[PDB]
Amino acid sequence: MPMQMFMQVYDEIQMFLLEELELKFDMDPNRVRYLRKMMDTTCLGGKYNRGLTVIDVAESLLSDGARRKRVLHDACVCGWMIEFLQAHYLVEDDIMDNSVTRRGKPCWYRHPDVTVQCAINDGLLLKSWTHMMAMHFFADRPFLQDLLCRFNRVDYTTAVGQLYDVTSMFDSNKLDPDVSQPTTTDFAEFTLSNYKRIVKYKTAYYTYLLPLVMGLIVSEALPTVDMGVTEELAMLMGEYFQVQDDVMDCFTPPERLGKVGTDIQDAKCSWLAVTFLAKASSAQVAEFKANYGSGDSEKVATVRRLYEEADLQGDYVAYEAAVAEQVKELIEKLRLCSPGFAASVETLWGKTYKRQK
Amino acid sequence: MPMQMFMQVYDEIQMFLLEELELKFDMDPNRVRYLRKMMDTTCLGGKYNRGLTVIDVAESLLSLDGARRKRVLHDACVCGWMIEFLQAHYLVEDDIMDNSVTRRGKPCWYRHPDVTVQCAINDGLLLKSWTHMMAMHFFADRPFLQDLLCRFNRVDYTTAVGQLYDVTSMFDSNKLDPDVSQPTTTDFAEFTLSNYKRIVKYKTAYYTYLLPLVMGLIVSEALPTVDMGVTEELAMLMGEYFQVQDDVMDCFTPPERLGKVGTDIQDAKCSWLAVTFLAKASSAQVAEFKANYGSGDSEKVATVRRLYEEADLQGDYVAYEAAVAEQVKELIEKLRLCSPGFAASVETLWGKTYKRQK
Ligand SMILES: O=P(O)(O)C(O)(C[n+]1cccc(F)c1)P(=O)(O)O
Ligand SMILES: O=P(O)(O)C(O)(C[n+]1cccc(F)c1)P(=O)(O)O
Ligand SMILES: CC(C)CCOP(=O)(O)OP(=O)(O)O
Ligand SMILES: CC(C)CCOP(=O)(O)OP(=O)(O)O
Ligand SMILES: [Mg+2]
Ligand SMILES: [Mg+2]
Ligand SMILES: [Mg+2]
Ligand SMILES: [Mg+2]
Ligand SMILES: [Mg+2]
Ligand SMILES: [Mg+2]
Repeated sequence: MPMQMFMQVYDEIQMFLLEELELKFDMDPNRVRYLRKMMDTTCLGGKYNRGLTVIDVAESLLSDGARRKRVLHDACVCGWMIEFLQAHYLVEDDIMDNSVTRRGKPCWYRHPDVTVQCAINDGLLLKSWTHMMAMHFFADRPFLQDLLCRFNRVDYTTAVGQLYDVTSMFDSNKLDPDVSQPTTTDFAEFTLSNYKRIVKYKTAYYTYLLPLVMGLIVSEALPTVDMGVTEELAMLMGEYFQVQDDVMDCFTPPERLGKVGTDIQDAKCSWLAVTFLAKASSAQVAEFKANYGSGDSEKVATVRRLYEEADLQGDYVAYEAAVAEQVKELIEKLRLCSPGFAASVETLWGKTYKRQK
Repeated sequence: MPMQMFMQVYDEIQMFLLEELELKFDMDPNRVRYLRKMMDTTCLGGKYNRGLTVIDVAESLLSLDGARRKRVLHDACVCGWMIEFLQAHYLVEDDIMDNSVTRRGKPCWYRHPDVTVQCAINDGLLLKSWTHMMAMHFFADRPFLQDLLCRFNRVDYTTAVGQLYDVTSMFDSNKLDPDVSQPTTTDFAEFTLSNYKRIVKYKTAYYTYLLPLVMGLIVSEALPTVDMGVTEELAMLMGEYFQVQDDVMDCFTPPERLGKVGTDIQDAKCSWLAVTFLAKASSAQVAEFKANYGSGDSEKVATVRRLYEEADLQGDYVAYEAAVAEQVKELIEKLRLCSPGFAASVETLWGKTYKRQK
């Protein structure tokens, strides 16, 4: 039922925004139709993990009848805030990554009647909607300020991780806006240390810490959990989640994934890249430097081939195990003083551990 | 003084942001050097009208204590950059959307040598985040904080809305449908003055004229002291005028002065010139228009320039400028009545606008 009560609030939100545009920004039906379409296409079709997580946390920590109602509603609004937030970032990211499809559909900036210049702004509109909806729905909620403050923080950190991502293939020593530079040749920066930094900031926060946090804020139970642990967890699961993202972008068929991979082509500092490099021989690495970051598909097949022949699947399974170990412990360590939360966190994990997509 | 105090705060702001990243965002010195450069390039070199307007207003009110003055003036500086940083965010993104080549004497951000088009997009995002980061850090204990952010974001929102009206102004809006592809309008039935006035109102008037005046009133804590109604008419009127000026320069002002190269004609933009010409152009002229508008072809572009001359647009301009200079004068006097200090600051801003050179 949460999925349907969530979609229910979506209509509620879409109605407000769209009608507000027609009534106070004197927008035309044509463009109202466009934004409705834009909204549904960029915000729907995902796994809704972030949004559904918020609702779960809220529900779980429920401890009147009108309250439960209000709370669950507030959760739905927050969920869409995060959902609208990822929407804003996927739009821009696909433009930044030159991706082809998203959620079994052409990337927004790829749709025929959508131009790149407009997609960039359509993305901007998404980010404003996160505020417009929070303000309108939480105008009276005392937790409004704190909520937005945290939201912008996470948003800001994600934009920082993105910077790390989109520049990992450039020797930072030479990184000078005034002087042009080619993709790194030595890859001397493709380290797990550097990899851990990208992932932590570009994904962990908004994908894991934020949904959890927003649930505690709307349930007004924030001060009841061991944040220090809760974050450790979020940082951990987030890293994992992103490592999966990387692996699928290389080995999970789009028909299944919903998106065509671009890392190898984009010369990204992925999990596969840093792991391979750290364990590969000079011969293997020379070949890598000869086929990585190339659109040419037979070269991508070379890279893909190289990874398989270095047993990355072994490293992966090993990593995934070490993670499951710590996650298990931290959740218990958390369950002690926060049974309900620990439970929702454990749930969020179920949606994570060995996901297919 | 104004500029020196403004620049003073800038370095202070650049110091907080860049250091927070270093210490709390696990950032390296290389990427900190970059962001500092990105900040100085995207936020500096402009005319600083929006920013300095906050300060001017703030001061004009100072006298409605030596410590207050020091705080009100500082808060005005912070809000001043919030707008400059927001202006910077939209300029980076717009230069991409408009495929422009130069900005403030240098190449557009996304056209800098070590700045890739996709990174520039994100750098733009960083620009907008900073506005929030600086406000939250300097105004944490200010009671006006919420109201302040609320107003800022709505204006941020409206601008993005104006951007939508501008970026799709050359497309048959009835065909607007993500699924189906479509070409540039060929009949131009939408290049109307009403449509032009809407684009400008939202994409510019608010963040270039209303916001600066409001932020100043807020940090002055004089917001309720002025006729908001009149204040809005002024902003909307001055805002539209400022944009019309922007469009005219886009086509006739030399890049050398303007600081940027024009792209409206080649971008098939619904500019003030296009709508005015179309409104007074004879069939013969309109047809030659449709055949030379919307192409990078240097020769075609030179034709549109000539066509505008032929229609005596400068004549249309002088008139518009006059009618606007008219009402602006009146409205300021309505203000002066209940708000002399604010009306004065408004006049200053109008001084920075009227017959601007760039
Ligand atoms: O699966 P993708 O490619 O959409 C990705 O995970 C999206 N994404 C992830 C994190 C932050 C972001 F702004 C965007 P990537 O980082 O581009 O690989
Ligand atoms: O001189 P330009 O071309 O940079 C412009 O005035 C910028 N600009 C103006 C208003 C809003 C905006 F986001 C961006 P234009 O509208 O693209 O002509
Ligand atoms: C953060 C990240 C890996 C981006 C993709 O996130 P996701 O796979 O959860 O996104 P959706 O399920 O919303 O499309
Ligand atoms: C017309 C417009 C809002 C964009 C250019 O604004 P502006 O000329 O005030 O910008 P700068 O002086 O900041 O470069
Ligand atoms: Mg990415
Ligand atoms: Mg991507
Ligand atoms: Mg990916
Ligand atoms: Mg432009
Ligand atoms: Mg534009
Ligand atoms: Mg212009």
